[PDB]
Amino acid sequence: FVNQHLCGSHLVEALYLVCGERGFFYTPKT
Amino acid sequence: FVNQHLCGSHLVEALYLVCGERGFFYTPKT
Amino acid sequence: FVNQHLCGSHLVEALYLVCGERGFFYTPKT
Amino acid sequence: FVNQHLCGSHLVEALYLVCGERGFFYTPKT
Amino acid sequence: FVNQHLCGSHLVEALYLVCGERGFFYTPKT
Amino acid sequence: FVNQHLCGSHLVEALYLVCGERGFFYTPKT
Amino acid sequence: RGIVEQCCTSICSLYQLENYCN
Amino acid sequence: RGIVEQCCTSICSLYQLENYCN
Amino acid sequence: RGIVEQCCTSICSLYQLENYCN
Amino acid sequence: RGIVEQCCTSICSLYQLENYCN
Amino acid sequence: RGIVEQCCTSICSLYQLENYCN
Amino acid sequence: RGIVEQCCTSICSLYQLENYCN
Ligand SMILES: [Cl-]
Ligand code: NA
Ligand code: NA
Ligand code: NA
Ligand code: NI
Ligand code: NI
Ligand code: NI
Ligand code: NI
Ligand code: NI
Ligand code: NI
Ligand code: NI
Ligand code: NI
Repeated sequence: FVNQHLCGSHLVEALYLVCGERGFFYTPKT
Repeated sequence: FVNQHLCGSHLVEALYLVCGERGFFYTPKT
Repeated sequence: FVNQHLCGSHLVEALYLVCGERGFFYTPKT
Repeated sequence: FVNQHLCGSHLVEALYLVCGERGFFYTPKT
Repeated sequence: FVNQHLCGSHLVEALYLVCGERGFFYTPKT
Repeated sequence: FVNQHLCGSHLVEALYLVCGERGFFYTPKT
Repeated sequence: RGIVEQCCTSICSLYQLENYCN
Repeated sequence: RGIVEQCCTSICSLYQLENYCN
Repeated sequence: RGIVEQCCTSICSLYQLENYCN
Repeated sequence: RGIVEQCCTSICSLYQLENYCN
Repeated sequence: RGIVEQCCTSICSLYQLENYCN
Repeated sequence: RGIVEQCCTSICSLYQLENYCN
């Protein structure tokens, strides 16, 4: 929203907020 | 995201990501 | 831990640690 | 409170707790 | 800060910053 | 749960979740 | 009426948040 | 009945969480 | 009566927190 | 080629980040 | 000369951190 | 020889992490 590095717990926090009621998958080794 | 209730420290974290490099301004109804 | 109520962003943070490298899958009852 | 580096989301979390009902501004490029 | 209600993971995060290098001790009323 | 570096606020968040009602001590210089 | 009245007591989306940005 | 029904409205432990992992 | 009784159910300031530090 | 070697190793935006939602 | 090149690039305390509050 | 020079400087697991609980 402007560039940042999203790693660890900060990445899944951003995923939660952004996708909302829809849901999301998380796979670190792909 | 569809919607949701955002209060306290969850509100300022949402603002940090959404605003970014622009910056935000937090003023509660003291 | 004995137990406790986990809702919102506290649920996805708990999943990130508990699952790890395996990964998780978050789907709320839209 | 003792020295640490406060960057990203950890900086705005600290700002929220410390200023309280008063409020604060956040500008990263100043 | 004036005041506010601090429960759960928001309480231990507040203690981490406020105590620092001194350290804290968390014991709930089991 | 798989390896990670737990530092700062992320360490005490993990401590809270894991020990639960029991409680824990935090001393950074030991 | 403000940021706490509209997002905490009520509900707000991604485009309602952008208004409080600098 | 799901993850929000069982952990948010109700209460779940460490071994109930592992079920939602990949 | 403790840390949860005084800060969670009730309200505490910055100088009430420092008491639970080592 | 997933989410880590894009948003953590490199940089990603909001529209590059929505692709992982259901 | 703001908040980043003080508390993130360098180090800042509680009393050095209150100056940014309203 | 404590918690920092194990889980932060080095790496620690869940069973290595429970030892600090009461
Ligand atoms: Cl970090
Ligand atoms: Na742009
Ligand atoms: Na000093
Ligand atoms: Na193993
Ligand atoms: Ni961090
Ligand atoms: Ni919360
Ligand atoms: Ni409601
Ligand atoms: Ni209940
Ligand atoms: Ni109250
Ligand atoms: Ni880089
Ligand atoms: Ni340094
Ligand atoms: Ni390493």
